Amino acid sequence: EDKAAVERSKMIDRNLREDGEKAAREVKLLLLGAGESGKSTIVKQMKIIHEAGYSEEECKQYKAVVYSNTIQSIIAIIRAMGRLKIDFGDSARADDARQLFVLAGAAEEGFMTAELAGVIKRLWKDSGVQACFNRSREYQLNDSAAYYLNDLDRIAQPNYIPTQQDVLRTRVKTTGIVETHFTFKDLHFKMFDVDFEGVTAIIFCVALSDYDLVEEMNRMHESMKLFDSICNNKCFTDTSIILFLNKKDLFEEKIKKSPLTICYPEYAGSNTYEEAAAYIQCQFEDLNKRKDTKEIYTHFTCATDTKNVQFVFDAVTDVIIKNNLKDCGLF
Ligand SMILES: Nc1nc2c(ncn2[C@@H]2O[C@H](COP(=O)(O)OP(=O)(O)O)[C@@H](O)[C@H]2O)c(=O)[nH]1
Ligand SMILES: [Cl-]
Ligand SMILES: [Cl-]
Ligand SMILES: [Cl-]
Repeated sequence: EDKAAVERSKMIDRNLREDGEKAAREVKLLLLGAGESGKSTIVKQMKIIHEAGYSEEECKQYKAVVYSNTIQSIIAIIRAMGRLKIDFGDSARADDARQLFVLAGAAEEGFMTAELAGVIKRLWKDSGVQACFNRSREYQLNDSAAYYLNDLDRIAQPNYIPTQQDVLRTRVKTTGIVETHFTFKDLHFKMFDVDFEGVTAIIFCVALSDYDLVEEMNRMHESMKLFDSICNNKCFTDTSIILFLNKKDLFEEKIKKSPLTICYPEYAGSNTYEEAAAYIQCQFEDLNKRKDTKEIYTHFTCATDTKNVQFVFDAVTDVIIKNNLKDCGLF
């Protein structure tokens, strides 16, 4: 954005400070959205992209988290089979299912051995297990279940070291409000992941692939309600409201087989990625009560995709530079 460079070059407030050219222009960014919408993943991406990121030794720290998530995923599927009354493809997998629970049951924390890897591999290749997997909207299953289970052989190797993508795919139970700092285009970002005064911008995350998920309340509806409060809150009048319609990769896969009408019974468009995503975007943007005063800046994201997040965050920063710089202090 040549317009961004020009816009920021119009500022003169550094001149009022003795060492103004060395001062830090600060941007305060609130990262919001329902649980599992992708907030932590965006935080990790900011570290990877703008701060070098996740070194091998750092990645190693996530090994047992990867194991934990993998064990949780397969157990979720196996348990759901009993509830949905889905039989194993090969009755022999029943012994493996039992063994899964024996091994997870006796251990202290996530782990992986050859024996466990074999049990999980055989379960995951079984046709009943796959049929239950494909009905995951009917229970609660980690988004990254397939990612880890399909790569089990690599993850189970004795000298396994998690990759960045392995780390980005983890589900980690975070609580409270976490602040991270990073500098990009010479802006000093202060990012708060809320699981606020002077907020320059809000990035609001939505899991697109929640549309067909729940117990007796639709997860997308809840995200809408939450965006509604936020977008029209008086405190955020001058705040740039950025909307990340996230998990577009998972959404693209689901929409082929699971109709949007599950979420919006009135939807009468085609069940294609293009029409259904557009419709969701319109549903969210329509919650904006001040359409003549405030614009929503919407992006379709895959938060685990570093190149996608770098591209999007670049566009978001140019919007901030063009609209909000005058409200950003020097420190
Ligand atoms: N496939 C896919 N997985 C994602 C995406 N965004 C987040 N995830 C995964 O979804 C899970 C929940 O994301 P997380 O960042 O922890 O959500 P948070 O509760 O808002 O902090 C994690 O396992 C992430 O790796 C996405 O765009 N695509
Ligand atoms: Cl069973
Ligand atoms: Cl072993
Ligand atoms: Cl991209």
